[PDB]
Amino acid sequence: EIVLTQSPATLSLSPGERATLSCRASKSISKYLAWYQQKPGQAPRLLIYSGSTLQSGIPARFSGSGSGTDFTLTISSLEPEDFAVYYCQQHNEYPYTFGQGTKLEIKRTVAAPSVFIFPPSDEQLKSGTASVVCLLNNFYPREAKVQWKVDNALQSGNSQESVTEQDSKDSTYSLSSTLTLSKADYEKHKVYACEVTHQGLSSPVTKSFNRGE
Amino acid sequence: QVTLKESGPVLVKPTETLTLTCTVSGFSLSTYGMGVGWIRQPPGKALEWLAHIWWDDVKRYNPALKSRLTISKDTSKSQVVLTMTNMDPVDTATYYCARMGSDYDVWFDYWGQGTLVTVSSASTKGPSVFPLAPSSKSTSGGTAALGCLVKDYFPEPVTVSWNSGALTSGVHTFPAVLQSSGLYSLSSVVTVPSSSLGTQTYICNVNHKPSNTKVDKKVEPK
Repeated sequence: EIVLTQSPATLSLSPGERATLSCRASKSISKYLAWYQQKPGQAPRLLIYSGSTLQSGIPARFSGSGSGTDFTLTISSLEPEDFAVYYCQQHNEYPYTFGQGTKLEIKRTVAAPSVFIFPPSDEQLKSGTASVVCLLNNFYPREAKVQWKVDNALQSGNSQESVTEQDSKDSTYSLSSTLTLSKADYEKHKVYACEVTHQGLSSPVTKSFNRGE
Repeated sequence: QVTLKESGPVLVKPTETLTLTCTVSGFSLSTYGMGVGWIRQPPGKALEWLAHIWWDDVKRYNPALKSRLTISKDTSKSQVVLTMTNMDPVDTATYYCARMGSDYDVWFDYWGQGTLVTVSSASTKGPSVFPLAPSSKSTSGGTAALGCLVKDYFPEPVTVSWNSGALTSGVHTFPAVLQSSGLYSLSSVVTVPSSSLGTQTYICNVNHKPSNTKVDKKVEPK
């Protein structure tokens, strides 16, 4: 019913900065707004309640202001741990509602990913599938292009990528790229190569292996 | 002190009924001012308030879903229960229980860790677990990477740990992707010193509650 509109949707700032997050209520809620911080697969942690009361457990670099229609959460000395989604929630009026969140990224110096490759285990082949896995470890920024080459030829629609949420200690991301062929097709070919292009790399790096060996 | 824990991860069939228990300790579900609420979160989506109950048995429900919801408490058992009828694939979400932080205002100060409810008519299936063995093609000077690929299970979640929780640094467990077969797949990976690959045993522990399967796999250069 009371709609809460958070701004901006995403934010990226360096250690030491101030993050400024807005929340707008469609109708007056007096002072009764709370803020929560939510890391990846964790419960929300309550930061502020009633607009500006800093809660039990929370460092003073978090603060809040506003009333009625407009509210602002401020985070003052961005540390790497500050990575999260941040939600506002009105506690004034039934029914109780939440904003859609702001996602904060914490900047760090550019880091190129260490890249490793894994051939399928012999054990998976025995069941008629092959999973070739390329791992890009601890990189910043998040943008990275992975290209799969089977016998010097490009691949398409046969790889899947998964990225971890930004680490909370060193602000890096990691990425998995997974090439899935049939056993038949796997043994049909010799050289498996994962080609990684990333801003921390002067030139695209390749990791590869000769089938079996 | 104050804790709360949601009953384990459940798979619920379309149209059926979900039943969740929150088990509380550190306070009484009948002390003045104490209250417990349920809030859910669809994947990649916002938080949503479901219902809460107070010490004196007063109950509040989301009006949009009111027709489908029941909430109750039993003080001697230290449990709050949530019943949601006519489940729909759209109800697939993480379900939290939380305590209110005041005796009046509805905001939450302590939270359970959440339980993933998946609404689907598909059957549970436990994972196959394959090694991703360390080699020279995973040994980039002084440091080696190894893992386990955890494959072909349903529903989410799966929990993966290394040497029963004694290895936590360098561990990346990637989000599952839902494959064309309608089963999830993921890798859990870890980086360790090279010198230790002949010494230290590395095991991945893969727990899949919905299908009641636990797998241990040793990972070894080969």
